Amino acid sequence: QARKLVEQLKMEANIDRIKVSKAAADLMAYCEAHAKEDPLLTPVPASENPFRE
Amino acid sequence: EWQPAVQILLYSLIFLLSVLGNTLVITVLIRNKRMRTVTNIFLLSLAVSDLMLCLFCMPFNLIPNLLKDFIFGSAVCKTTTYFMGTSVSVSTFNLVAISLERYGAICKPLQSRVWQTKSHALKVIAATWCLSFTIMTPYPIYSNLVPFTKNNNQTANMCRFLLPNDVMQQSWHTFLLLILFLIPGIVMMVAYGLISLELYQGIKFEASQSAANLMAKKRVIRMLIVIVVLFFLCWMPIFSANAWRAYDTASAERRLSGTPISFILLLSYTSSCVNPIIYCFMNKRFRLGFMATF
Amino acid sequence: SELDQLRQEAEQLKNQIRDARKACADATLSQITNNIDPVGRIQMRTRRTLRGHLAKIYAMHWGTDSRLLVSASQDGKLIIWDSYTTNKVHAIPLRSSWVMTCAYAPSGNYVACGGLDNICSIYNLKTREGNVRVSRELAGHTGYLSCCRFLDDNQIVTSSGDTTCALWDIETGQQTTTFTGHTGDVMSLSLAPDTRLFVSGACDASAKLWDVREGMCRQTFTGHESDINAICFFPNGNAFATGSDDATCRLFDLRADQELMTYSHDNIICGITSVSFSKSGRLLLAGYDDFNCNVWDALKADRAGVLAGHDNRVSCLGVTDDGMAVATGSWDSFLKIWN
Amino acid sequence: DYMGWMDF
Amino acid sequence: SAEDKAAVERSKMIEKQLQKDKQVYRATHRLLLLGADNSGKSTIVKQSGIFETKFQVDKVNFHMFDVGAQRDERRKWIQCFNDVTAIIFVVDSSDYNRLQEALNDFKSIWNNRWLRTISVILFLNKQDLLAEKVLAGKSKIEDYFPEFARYTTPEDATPEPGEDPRVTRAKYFIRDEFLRISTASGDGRHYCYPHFTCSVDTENARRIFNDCRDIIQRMHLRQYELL
Repeated sequence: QARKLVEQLKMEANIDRIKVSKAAADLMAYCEAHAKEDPLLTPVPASENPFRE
Repeated sequence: EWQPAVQILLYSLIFLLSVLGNTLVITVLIRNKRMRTVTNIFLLSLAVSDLMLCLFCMPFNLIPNLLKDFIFGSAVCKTTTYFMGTSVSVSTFNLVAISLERYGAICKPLQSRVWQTKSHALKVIAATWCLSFTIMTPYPIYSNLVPFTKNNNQTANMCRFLLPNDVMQQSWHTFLLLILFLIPGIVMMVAYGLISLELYQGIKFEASQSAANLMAKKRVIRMLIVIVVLFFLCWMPIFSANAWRAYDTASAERRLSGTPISFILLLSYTSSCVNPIIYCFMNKRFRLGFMATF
Repeated sequence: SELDQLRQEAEQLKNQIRDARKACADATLSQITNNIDPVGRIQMRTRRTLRGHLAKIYAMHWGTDSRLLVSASQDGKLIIWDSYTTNKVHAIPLRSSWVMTCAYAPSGNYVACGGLDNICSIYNLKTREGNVRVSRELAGHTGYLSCCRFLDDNQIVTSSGDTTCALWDIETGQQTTTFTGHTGDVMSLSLAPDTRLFVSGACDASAKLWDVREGMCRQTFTGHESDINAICFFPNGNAFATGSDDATCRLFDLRADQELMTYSHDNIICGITSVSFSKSGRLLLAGYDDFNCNVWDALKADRAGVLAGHDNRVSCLGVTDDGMAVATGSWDSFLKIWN
Repeated sequence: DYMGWMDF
Repeated sequence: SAEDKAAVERSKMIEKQLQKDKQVYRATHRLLLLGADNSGKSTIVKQSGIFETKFQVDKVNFHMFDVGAQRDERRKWIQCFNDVTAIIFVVDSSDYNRLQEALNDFKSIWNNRWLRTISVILFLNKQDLLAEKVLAGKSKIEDYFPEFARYTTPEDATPEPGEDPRVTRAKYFIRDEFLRISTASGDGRHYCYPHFTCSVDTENARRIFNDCRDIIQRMHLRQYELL
């Protein structure tokens, strides 16, 4: 019944929340920890790009 | 003679206008890959053909006819005359292809999409080019820089096509007149005439049943008739001259040598200026790319 | 009871959530990532163009192996491409041409597609005879399949041109769960890499996060002004990018419960048609109208580059799990591979 | 003299 | 290489199957059959989702797609039918109260930024019911559209001999409403082809063929028109 909307919205009010500063730190650290492994962020050469070769 | 000044002027003018026109068409069709439609791909092939016709034919005809001697060598005779005959062959077959595209597009509109995608365009272009290079092979083989000497005791040369038997030379010019004028001319008459019948039947049916669309159609019918009439005016003089030179050689040469054939060929190359105007600079969907390109 | 109670509770809860979001904006992402190295120009080239789709491509998906590429066009073909070679591995003739979505199983043994037929059709590639056949028709959605994604060879999550998402057991051909809280047509899905959550962008300008197992919407992100036509998970699973016909992209983080960043420029009136992330998450890629893909620094909100090889709307845009290449479909027949 | 013309 | 040769052999077997489906795809013209529930859309060509019907005229194949079972919001699936040959919008001319919702539907189908390139064939269906409902006098179309009380049959009218003048007035008034929409916007880029149909009309296949021919013809003259 339409009350299940209120049930959902109050359930969303009860969800766990984390500060935007820590979510930023999470994304920024993931970016740093994986910048090495990201051929599009910095090219891997034709010796290893299976598309160029 | 007073005629050299007007020859030089009208050649220089048609050469400039043909170089500008065809190179503008080329640059607009290669810089705007969105404009490389099937039709525009044929127009690019035609513009290249007409540029090649201008750049080869006009200098190495005007210059020898002004100097009354072929100052260049037998290799230049063979090379030029090959590229001339080739660019005539391709230009004519491209005009035929555009006639048959427009016939499909307007007179069989729904079936047309099945048989004119880019692949068919490129296959037909390659076919007409390669066929033209094959059937023009007699020119480099049997064209020879036959020597003579003018009354100034100058040694001189003339680039002339002398297929071994005169009877085979007549077979050849009858074949070229047929395959490279009369059949092309019949096909263009059939195509643009049926298109014109279709469009006028549409007009009369609407007059029985938009005014701007009726004007657009009468403008198209006019432009198509201008294509047919200017194709006949461009090419019937040269090919009749060559057929006369084949059958009654000395009688043709005695009358058409010099100024007459020079202007007959000037008409034949005027085709190379007329064609990119009508097929490109009159089109809306090309003007809207020329102002967009460099 | 009465809406003069119920929707007033809803109103004050929505005010309480908007406050709980606002109070979390201790700093905007740009205030932090201004310290981070500007990625500059990301020049990228078409290393392959995949030609052979007869008709506008509408969806495309990489297999896990980063080599086989399913691609769905409005002819009714799924073409499986050996992206390394341009060789077509399979061309599945589809029972209905108007295919709007396709997916490749993480195993590579199955492909799924569907569309305006309201059927999800699961094709088996492992067969002993070598002939691709329908394995199941998942029927029971009430509008066009807009996105499908495999949880596993036996589980697939689906979204439709209806209010609902659903999760299907393929073998039994039935819904194991329906996700219903979306008001508008659910337009795009993406799975979290853990395969335990998924996020659903809808035509009501909201995104909803679903517990695949529980069926409840855990979070509802609403800060868009138009259809969330595309959605993609950030590779860590804690944020997701949301392309919309607002001509903006926005990055929503589950733990922030809020939009961290918005990607827009006044030169972009064109809506965003597909989004994906590079393996690091450092590049956000967005497909657009005006026939371009723009590559965004997801941290800087900077246009690192554009991919401009297309002459019609960029229909689908996906990045291999290894990050090695970016595939870009169009409403051109052409499928162009970039890196 | 010079009687003649190239075919095209 | 032994495997990559079998790979290329398969690739070329696939390409030479795709060419055979390419020929069928280009021969099959495709159509979008729109219209409200009262429209007789299924009855136009006499021969749980999208319904596809197929017919031929003069060896030209037409596929026609009825987008049934969709949640009442065309906008996010009509983008699929971008660059079909024509939309076919069928209106029940007799349901004067539904006729405004059909007229707003036509307005949406006309102005929608995905269909401005492609033309709407407009079968004003149920013309027998339209005739009967006018001639019954029982429901005054003037009430729903008071401009009808100041509309007179156009000079370009060609009624079938024996239709009452006020039946022709109703016909051509409805047509002029759809042409009002068709003329207010888009009138250069795409065209509306109004036609009058009954569910007994066995000629509608020919009408679709003729209008698809005209559409494709104009779409080609758009390339060759001067200036």
